[PDB]
Amino acid sequence: PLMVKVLDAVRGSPAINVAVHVFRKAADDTWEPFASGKTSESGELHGLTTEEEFVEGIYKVEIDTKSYWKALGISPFHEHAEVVFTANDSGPRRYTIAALLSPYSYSTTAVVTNP
Amino acid sequence: PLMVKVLDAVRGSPAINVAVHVFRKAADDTWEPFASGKTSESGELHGLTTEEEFVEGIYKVEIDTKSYWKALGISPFHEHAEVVFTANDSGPRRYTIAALLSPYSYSTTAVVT
Amino acid sequence: PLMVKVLDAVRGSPAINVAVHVFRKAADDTWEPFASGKTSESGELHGLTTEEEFVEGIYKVEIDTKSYWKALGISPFHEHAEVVFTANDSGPRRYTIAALLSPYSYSTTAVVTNP
Amino acid sequence: PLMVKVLDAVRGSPAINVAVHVFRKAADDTWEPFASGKTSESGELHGLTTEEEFVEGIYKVEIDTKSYWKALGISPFHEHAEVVFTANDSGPRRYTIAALLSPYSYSTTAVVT
Ligand SMILES: Nc1cc(Cl)cc(Cl)c1
Repeated sequence: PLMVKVLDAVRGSPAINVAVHVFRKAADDTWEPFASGKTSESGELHGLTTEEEFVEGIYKVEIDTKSYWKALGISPFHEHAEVVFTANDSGPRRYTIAALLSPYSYSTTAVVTNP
Repeated sequence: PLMVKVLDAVRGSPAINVAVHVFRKAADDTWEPFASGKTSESGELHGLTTEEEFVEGIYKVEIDTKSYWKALGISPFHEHAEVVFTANDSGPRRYTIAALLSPYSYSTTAVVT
Repeated sequence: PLMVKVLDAVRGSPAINVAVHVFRKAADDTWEPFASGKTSESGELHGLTTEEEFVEGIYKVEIDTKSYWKALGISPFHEHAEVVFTANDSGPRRYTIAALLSPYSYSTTAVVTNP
Repeated sequence: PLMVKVLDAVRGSPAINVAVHVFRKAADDTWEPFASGKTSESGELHGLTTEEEFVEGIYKVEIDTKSYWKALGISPFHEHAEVVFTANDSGPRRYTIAALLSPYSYSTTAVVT
């Protein structure tokens, strides 16, 4: 139900080995760690959760873009790219969170499908 | 030293009356809110800080995109758009944070001079 | 070797049934029709060419974004989204041309892989 | 009535000295070039046309992105970025064509007032 895809707009390639941390907001308001992983050679990260665990809630996906650029010798603008959204408010959906990275810019898009 | 500009990709216009909150990261790793405003008729927000107060640090700019889309009667995906950056790491700079908004996508860019 | 993917940034979905026309620039400078098709239910168009036909050259991918919006009742800004690029200049590559559509904006990205 | 603004997503700056050519579609479906310029130190190009000459029609704005990246020593994907639009269909408007450039990606947006 949740996939993250990261692309590099400088090289026109997948952004490989990008760390991603996902959090869910608890009923106390705090950000509870929910899942993490790193992007594969295709720039994708699958397997973060399951339909049953991925309940309604407010989720945050934090993509460690700074470390990605630093490893390429670049000092980028952003510390990270953070995507915050309410999920499954009108029933279960599949979410693809895509990010397109440049040193001084990022774009993010959600593709939401009803399986 | 800090300006925010917001555009609406649906209407082809400045995004007017968008709330923007700015925070500085505190020593305890919490976000200390210290400036806010809303975008003008040109989609711009000026006057958030001054040269003397805008010292090196990590800053967060939160743009209340959800409220903007709700006011237009359009279903949005994100809660907000957040920009987090280390400022002034090599000297004081002028920063323009530009955001281009769609209901299920946004982009943000920094123009640093 | 050539795939086109189109997404709708208003609904967070694939842009389905989008017409795409591909042209190649001839040695006379004119744009020669090369391939066409329409995006599937996943927003993707595959099967446009083959490794052997997709020689070095300058290609244009024209995505009929206006008709897509018009069918949704919208009068968009752009007539189309046109992506023009030199292909295979340093040997055969696979190209994914992605476009992200809004009524008054579009983004386009190339992912280029070496198989 | 027509301004072009170009930003560089790699450097976090205006894209300076970028060539821009504007064309109007002719009755024979050919593109008739009629204005050009290059972006200023602020990434902007003003003064392309006037209210009287900018009549309804289909216009193309071609931004020479390839030359810009070559001048920076960066390998680019696209030949150029092209924006094609019908102008003034509902009255005269002011158009700002904004482009945000990366070597393998670009976005373009219209701000129409
Ligand atoms: N001014 C501006 C233009 C585009 Cl096309 C994208 C972004 Cl983030 C800003």
